[PDB]
Amino acid sequence: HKKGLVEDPIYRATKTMFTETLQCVNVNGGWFNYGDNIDECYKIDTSFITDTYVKQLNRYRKKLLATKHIWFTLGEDQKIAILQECRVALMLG
Amino acid sequence: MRKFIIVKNVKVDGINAKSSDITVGMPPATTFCGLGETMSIKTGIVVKAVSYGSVKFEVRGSRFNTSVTKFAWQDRGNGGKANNNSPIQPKPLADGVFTLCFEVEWEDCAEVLVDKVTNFINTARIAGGTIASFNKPFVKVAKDAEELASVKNAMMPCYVVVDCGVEVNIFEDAVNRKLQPMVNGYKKLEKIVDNKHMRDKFTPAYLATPTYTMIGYKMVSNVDNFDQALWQYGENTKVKTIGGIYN
RNA sequence: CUUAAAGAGUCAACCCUUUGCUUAUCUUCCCUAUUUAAAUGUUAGCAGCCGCAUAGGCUG
DNA sequence: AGCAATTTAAATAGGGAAGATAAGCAAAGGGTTGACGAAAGCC
DNA sequence: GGCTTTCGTCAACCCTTTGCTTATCTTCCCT
Repeated sequence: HKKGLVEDPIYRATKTMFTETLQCVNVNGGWFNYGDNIDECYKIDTSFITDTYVKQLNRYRKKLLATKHIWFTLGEDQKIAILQECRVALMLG
Repeated sequence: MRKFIIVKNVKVDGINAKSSDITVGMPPATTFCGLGETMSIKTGIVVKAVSYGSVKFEVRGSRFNTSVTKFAWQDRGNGGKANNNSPIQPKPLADGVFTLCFEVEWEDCAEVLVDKVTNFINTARIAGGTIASFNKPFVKVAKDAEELASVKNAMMPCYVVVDCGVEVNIFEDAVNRKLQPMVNGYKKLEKIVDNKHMRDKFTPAYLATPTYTMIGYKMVSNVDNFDQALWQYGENTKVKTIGGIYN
């Protein structure tokens, strides 16, 4: 829905890599609006366990499992552009 | 790519105003460079330069004489003379509200950097003076030169120190060009052969006579280059600005 | 680990008194405020009488 | 139950008076802030 | 054998009476 926003000046000064910047993306960058009903916001039911959802999750997870070996052979520039394409397709869907 | 943390409105009182034998007033840049390396030691954040400005500063005393300190009988062996007043050695005292801006290089979040600087400043002592109060320090970064000026203008309001150099000597130009003199460092005279009465026995010690440079006070926004206000330890047993002599 | 390290300035008080800022003034002449126009917006929500009604109807 | 119109021009000038004085007293304090050197009892 | 206390030793001025700087502000433009 929206990208995380980093207010931190040292993090904005230094962070460059993919995960090394992503570890600085916290809940306070827009997601944590006011925070008084957090315990109700994290008590969760598990009614998704159905037939077609579980098989779709399994087939896509194994697809990722089989292709993630080429992901580590990518460069920083690739990872950023590929994940931008993935985010654009995800909001499209 | 530069990173700074600014502590604004550092109200400090009890400052040892005796900068040297011939300078009494604002503490020199050797004091604030010493404060910077003090945090490099206690907090571990290694500090290149410090830009310090004076919001307020009053030397205790009149316009021609400083208020001397009533000494206490603290030496050993002069009991019996303790009922009379202790003799006064000259140490002027002063109060000062300062604004400090430390060049640091940091790799963690700004909150732990602010907390480390706050925990240092709560146990620090500006020029022998107890830090009465200080605002919460804030981190600002100088990516480019416009960002350097952003950090510069974030110290408003304060009168920072810019180096204007020595032409012939200190007294002559202080009358002629009317600039202020202060300790930019020291000159080593003799090696000290007795380390028994010192802080460390292994750190090499020298008797020193303070060298002085001539400086001016300019408001931090009116300073064109912030490197001319950031004092740092130069390799001539002195301190110096990054931008050199202010023109 | 900052000319680091450290330090009680205390006390006391009669500013007094005196006073002439007076004097004389020409503001003054001058002159076009002129010309229009729907008050509309239903512009009123009444008077009796048929009734237990301050419910509901009728009469013009 | 809101509706109240538009432009146009706002005076040119001449003056802002000098002459006097602007007190003389008497006070205004010091009190502590001395480190080396040298006799001289004393562990 | 230092060591810590107290007393004696050695001096002598020409002053002057605020600024130092002087504060972090909108053009294009299209949505």
